Amino acid sequence: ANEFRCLTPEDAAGVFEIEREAFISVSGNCPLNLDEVQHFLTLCPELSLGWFVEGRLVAFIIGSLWDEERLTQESLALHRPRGHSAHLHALAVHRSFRQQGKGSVLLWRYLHHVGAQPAVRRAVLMCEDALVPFYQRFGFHPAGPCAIVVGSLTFTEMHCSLRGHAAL
Repeated sequence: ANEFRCLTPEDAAGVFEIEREAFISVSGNCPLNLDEVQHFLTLCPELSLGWFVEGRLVAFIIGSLWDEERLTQESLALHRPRGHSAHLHALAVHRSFRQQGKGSVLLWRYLHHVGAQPAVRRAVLMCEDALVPFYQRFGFHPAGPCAIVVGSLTFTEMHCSLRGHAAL
């Protein structure tokens, strides 16, 4: 099979009860799902999207809504219901399906999925300088400052308008 649907607490639980799965095309910044994201599948499963092959979860993205122009340390673990931005918290490519383009395919679909919601006017995320060029492939642009620090690392804040005048 091959399905793309939102995640459930069950799914999350299924991910935690096994070994370990890859981060999006980056070493060092290995996958951190350590509950900082699990609660999102309770507060807002609509902002998650998993890729299932014959039922098996091969990749997923977990997000939440942000209601401010810029990201803050607290935003990274918050969900503001009446918010207009899809804050990406984790992009994972499971069972090592690395280098198969699955990360981009999922992301392309995720932005389209969340962009379909009338209130979600844009996607927002934090990322290591190394991954900046990557996120730019999907419409993201470096917003600027945003002094968020996961660990000790200084991340670049990325924004992606989901609303655009289609002409070509």
